[PDB]
Amino acid sequence: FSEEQTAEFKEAFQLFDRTGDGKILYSQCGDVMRALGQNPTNAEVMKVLGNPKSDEMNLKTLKFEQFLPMMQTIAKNKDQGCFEDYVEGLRVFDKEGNGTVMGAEIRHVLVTLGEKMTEEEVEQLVAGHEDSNGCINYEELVRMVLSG
Amino acid sequence: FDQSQIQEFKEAFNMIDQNRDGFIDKEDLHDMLASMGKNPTDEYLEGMMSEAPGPINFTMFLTMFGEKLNGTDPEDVIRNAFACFDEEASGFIHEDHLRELLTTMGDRFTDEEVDEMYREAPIDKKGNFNYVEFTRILKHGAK
Amino acid sequence: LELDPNLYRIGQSKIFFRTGVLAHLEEERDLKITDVIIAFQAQCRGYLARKAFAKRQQQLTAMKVIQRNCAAYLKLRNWQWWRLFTKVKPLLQVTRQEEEMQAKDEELQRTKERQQKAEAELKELEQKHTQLCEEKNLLQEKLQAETELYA
Repeated sequence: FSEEQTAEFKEAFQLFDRTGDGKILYSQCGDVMRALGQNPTNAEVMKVLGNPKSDEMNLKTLKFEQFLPMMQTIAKNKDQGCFEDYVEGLRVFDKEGNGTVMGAEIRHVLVTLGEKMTEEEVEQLVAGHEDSNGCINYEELVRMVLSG
Repeated sequence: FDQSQIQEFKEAFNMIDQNRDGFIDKEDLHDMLASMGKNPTDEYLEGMMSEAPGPINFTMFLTMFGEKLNGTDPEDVIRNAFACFDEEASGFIHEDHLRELLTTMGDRFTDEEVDEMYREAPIDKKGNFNYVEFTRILKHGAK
Repeated sequence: LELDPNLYRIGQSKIFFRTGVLAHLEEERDLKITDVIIAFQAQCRGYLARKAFAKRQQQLTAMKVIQRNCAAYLKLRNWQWWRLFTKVKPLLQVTRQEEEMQAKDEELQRTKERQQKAEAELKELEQKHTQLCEEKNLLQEKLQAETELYA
């Protein structure tokens, strides 16, 4: 990437230290990349960190110079998501073909399947988009995460 | 600096020159500092003129004063830096939260530095910390 | 799905299918579902993380702003040249109230001149409202009659 935006990435990297020795933990690494606009799976981040265990994730440290090629690897992926695929998977839970999924089902699927969110992560995501019947339009819910 | 600051500064210069002409020398400081209280040592009479790269006339003192007030931030920046820690509009950033922000979670001030900071900003001890009057004290307009 | 016509047959309500062929359209079922889930993968986490970051990525440079002022305060305060200014400006009020004494007793001369102006000015206005009582009726009388002459 150009030096222009690489200079911004230096400012953002310095804004995730909580101490002062200029190091970002392996545990923090995905959410630094997400701050800089990227949307990577946990298994995409983990792979570029060499597959560490949970214990050493809290103890292993990155500097900017070694964080920066990780940003360059995950920046060109071989795919990315859209709107067209993402509504199709949430429409399976649209009980009669309403255009709406029940807020309990949507909380339950994101926690139970795949990259398994916490109860907190789903509650923060869906709140205020579920109506008087507790029903969430999947169309605008996808637009909310994607467009930002 | 501002026009009001220039008038106060011009009157301060005119009461820190002690024999006039239109310069300030060692003796001007040594007599006046004795008159307004307890003088420092001669070391700090000498070390107060070697800040200035030329003779300590009104312009040189104004540059020396103005330059060493240049590297600071406007009060409104401080006001909307305090008012970035409150979520509710009762903008008193309470101690023992504000303590951690200075003593462990920022560029972390040592025990001496925090004692001076909370001595010249009234943590009463019984009355709680506060906000913008410890931005005015920090800048000028109070003490 | 370009199904071969030997693999299916079409009935009246149902589609008959050769052995295996349902289970491929089926595998698909486990496979198809477990990953296009699998997703939300970091679209939701990727949204939440940057929103949580921007609970202080508006704090970014306003912040720090406190600390470098606190750092400037102690080191401004405890360096020598400013220690003189710190006590001299409080003395300038005893002497900037001395400035205020000169301004005040000068103002007292202007202050009694306002009292002298105001009584005279009120009488001048009282006289000219008496006249402007007369002006309002006579100009109104003139204005009507002038229109009657125009007709």
